[PDB]
Amino acid sequence: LAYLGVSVVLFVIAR
Amino acid sequence: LSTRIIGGIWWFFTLIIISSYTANLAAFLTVERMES
Repeated sequence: LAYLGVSVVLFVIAR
Repeated sequence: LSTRIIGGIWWFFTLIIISSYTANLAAFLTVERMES
């Protein structure tokens, strides 16, 4: 959960 | 990205490897120093 949190931040951040 | 997850998997995997044999060698030396 903590590792993929940065991934979904970057998905919502990049887009 | 799709390359960030592959890097995290491989770094995690070699981390698991080095954590495993660090704990194994350390507890090996622990049970070794038990001496009477």
